[PDB]
Amino acid sequence: FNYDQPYRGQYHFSPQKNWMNDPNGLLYHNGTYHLFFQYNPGGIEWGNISWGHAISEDLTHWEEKPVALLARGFGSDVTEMYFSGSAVADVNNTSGFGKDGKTPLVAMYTSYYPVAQTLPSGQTVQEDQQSQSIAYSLDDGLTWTTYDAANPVIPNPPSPYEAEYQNFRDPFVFWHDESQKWVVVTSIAELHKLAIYTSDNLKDWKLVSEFGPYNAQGGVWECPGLVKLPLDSGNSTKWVITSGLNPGGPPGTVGSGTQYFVGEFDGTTFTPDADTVYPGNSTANWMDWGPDFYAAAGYNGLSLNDHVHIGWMNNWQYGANIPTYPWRSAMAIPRHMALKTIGSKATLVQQPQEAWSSISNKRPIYSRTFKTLSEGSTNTTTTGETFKVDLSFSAKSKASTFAIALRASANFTEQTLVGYDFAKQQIFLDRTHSGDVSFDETFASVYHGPLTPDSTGVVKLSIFVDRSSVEVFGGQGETTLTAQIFPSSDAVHARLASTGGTTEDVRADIYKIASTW
Ligand SMILES: *[C@@H]1O[C@H](CO)[C@@H](O[C@@H]2O[C@H](CO)[C@@H](O[C@@H]3O[C@H](CO[C@H]4O[C@H](CO)[C@@H](O)[C@H](O[C@H]5O[C@H](CO)[C@@H](O)[C@H](O)[C@@H]5O)[C@@H]4O)[C@@H](O)[C@H](O)[C@@H]3O)[C@H](O)[C@H]2NC(C)=O)[C@H](O)[C@H]1NC(C)=O
Ligand SMILES: *[C@@H]1O[C@H](CO)[C@@H](O[C@@H]2O[C@H](CO)[C@@H](O)[C@H](O)[C@H]2NC(C)=O)[C@H](O)[C@H]1NC(C)=O
Ligand SMILES: *[C@@H]1O[C@H](CO)[C@@H](O)[C@H](O)[C@H]1NC(C)=O
Ligand SMILES: *[C@@H]1O[C@H](CO)[C@@H](O)[C@H](O)[C@H]1NC(C)=O
Ligand SMILES: *[C@@H]1O[C@H](CO)[C@@H](O)[C@H](O)[C@H]1NC(C)=O
Repeated sequence: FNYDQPYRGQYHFSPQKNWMNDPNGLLYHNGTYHLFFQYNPGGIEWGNISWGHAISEDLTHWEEKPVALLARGFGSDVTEMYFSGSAVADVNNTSGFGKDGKTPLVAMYTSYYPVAQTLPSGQTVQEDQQSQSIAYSLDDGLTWTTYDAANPVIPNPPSPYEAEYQNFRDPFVFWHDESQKWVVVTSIAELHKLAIYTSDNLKDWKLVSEFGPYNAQGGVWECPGLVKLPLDSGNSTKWVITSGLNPGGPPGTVGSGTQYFVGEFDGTTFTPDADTVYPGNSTANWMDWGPDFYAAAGYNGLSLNDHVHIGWMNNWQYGANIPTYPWRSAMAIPRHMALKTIGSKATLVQQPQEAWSSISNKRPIYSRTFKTLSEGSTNTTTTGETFKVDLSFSAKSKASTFAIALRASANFTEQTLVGYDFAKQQIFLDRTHSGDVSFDETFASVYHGPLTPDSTGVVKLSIFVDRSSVEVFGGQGETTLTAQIFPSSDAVHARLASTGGTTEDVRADIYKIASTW
């Protein structure tokens, strides 16, 4: 397939054609990273929701595969859609789906039923019901069989939330080694609370606890996850819940976004640390301070120091309207997950997880150092559309702001600015003049996230630009900002900008990135 379209991320996953949303079924198994995703096999907007499927060996070079779970009744009246969920390798055959020595992969997902019906299990479902169901694969995730005999395995929200039958979704299931049980986290979306169940067999589930609401509550809760992450460089660990909400994303944004909670998990209950939850319903721990990072899900099948989340690089506010063709939506750079103690508190730090040496050389295409970068702009350099920029500079700078102008037209009237506000100690990403901003009133905006300098007073930014995206990793990765952009074909220039004064101890390096397709 030819992936050379305007706006087509060359190192971000997108389907060849049609609509994609949430990542699903993230599983590393037998040297393969599976990427399933909410997918419309019949169109460029949301609908006919199925699990699409791609694979890679390195989170970088994706190969799209046949649809894994195809909306039941696709091509006519749809009777069941395959909403979001997760996947595991049932290596001990606890589910009994194994056959001829081959052990099964098992997906757990929300069945969405557009019509009232009686299912092959004998269960009866209401119009627009959401329930949790399972499927299995005996060919390493290539084809799938739905558990028609018993689905759904969790028909109803727990008492007293039976009225929430239409909003009960996004099961994240995993093996909990310590309690020797399967654990699943689901979202009672409208009530901003998660319900946790355990099982010995992936089929029979027992309600064990509920979590929330805490912190951000300005939208429905979706895509819960729970994982144990290393803290700093010793032996200590913490458990982390990631969950999205739509709308009510990070400050300065309108629409969806991803928050997190740091705490402990005993196999049944997640206890948030006292300092991870804040009075009220607004203040939160943001996984990403930008507008385009949602439905972030974690990989099953990875060890303590190797955890990876994948997020959807779009926003529900305007996601239907981005000017992409023949596909719509991409996933963000996969995110390595860990904790570091920053300012006396356990803080999520992400690292851009792709096989960068396979597509990007360590010889920079552009390299400069300035003991004192003059006020104003440097001369133009050409970057093309796909590149990484590393910047470092002194927090002691005299300037108001230091920034790079990215994906800019020759005269820089079109450009995306990524920079640092010295007084406020904030990264900013200004996409107000980034290109096509015509499709939503809230798109042409400036975004901000907190970033303190390191111990030596050095501020570091690592910036990834692809055909329709900028991702900023600040510091050690404690602050990320993810934003789509839609620049014109000539928008391949860059320069540095020191506003209000000079910038001290500047290092800028730009590295070309090649296509993964
Ligand atoms: C969910 O997916 C379905 C696909 O299964 C999407 O529906 C399709 O939408 C596209 C537009 O993107 C339509 O494409 C048009 O097709 C025109 C010709 O249509 C006739 O010929 C088709 C091939 O034989 C045939 O399938 C189609 O039948 C459909 O419409 C009939 C009404 O006339 C109806 O009686 C049938 O039941 C059936 O629904 C027609 O006879 C062509 O002239 C256009 O150029 C254009 O390509 C498809 O026809 C749609 N396919 C179907 C099966 O309906 C749907 O949009 C998706 N939903 C969402 C929300 O995205
Ligand atoms: C599959 O079965 C194996 C063996 O019964 C389980 O591995 C055990 O895990 C416990 C706790 O982590 C260890 O103390 C044991 O040493 C392990 N057993 C052996 C012999 O290796 C495993 O937890 C089961 N589940 C999955 C999904 O792998
Ligand atoms: C958040 O709190 C405000 C009061 O500060 C209240 O008006 C609003 O209803 C709350 N939001 C939710 C979802 O409870
Ligand atoms: C930028 O560099 C070009 C090519 O080296 C040069 O012609 C120009 O004078 C430089 N500065 C200006 C004025 O933009
Ligand atoms: C900048 O260049 C573009 C053409 O690429 C043009 O449309 C625009 O008017 C120019 N802006 C100014 C103020 O020169």
